[PDB]
Amino acid sequence: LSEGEWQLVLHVWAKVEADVAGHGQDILIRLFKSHPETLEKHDRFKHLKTEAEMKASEDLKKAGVTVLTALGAILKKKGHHEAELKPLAQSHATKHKIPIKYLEFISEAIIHVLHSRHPGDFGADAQGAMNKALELFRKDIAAKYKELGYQG
Ligand code: HEM
Repeated sequence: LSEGEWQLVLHVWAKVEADVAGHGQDILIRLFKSHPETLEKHDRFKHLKTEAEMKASEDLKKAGVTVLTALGAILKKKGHHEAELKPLAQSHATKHKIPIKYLEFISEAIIHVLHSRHPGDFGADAQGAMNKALELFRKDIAAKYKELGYQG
């Protein structure tokens, strides 16, 4: 990414940072409604059925913050994220077993929610820059997954 692309990424991300939990809820609900098989990975809250139930769930709201806190720290490294990716790849490859396809689904949900909430900060410029940043994340985590023996 260019420096200007990174800045577009971080500018919209500052919006997310004003209310991380609410953004996390909207992203995870989007992911689970669009790709329900992904919900199966979350043993604590895989029984949830309705949008209202998902919004009321403390565990889901915690999970959304967990994701976005880690992702935000990754984005802020502007591609220099090997040290932050290392523990994430370790758990997601060997413990949780999250295939790349699911990381594509959550990337799609992130993009969907940013476009829905912050369209003035998410025009084609910013969309394209966030797409690149999330693609780079997936490329690099996929290489780490393979290093660890997981072809997911
Ligand atoms: C942007 C992508 C993601 C980030 C940054 C992220 C980050 C995190 C972090 C920081 C944790 C806690 C520490 C750890 O266990 O590594 C975690 C746990 C977990 N993640 Fe992710 N994650 C991502 C995507 C996904 C997806 C798409 C799924 C499932 C479809 C998933 C499933 C899980 C599960 C099952 C746990 C264990 C939670 C528990 O049972 O307490 N993650 N993730």
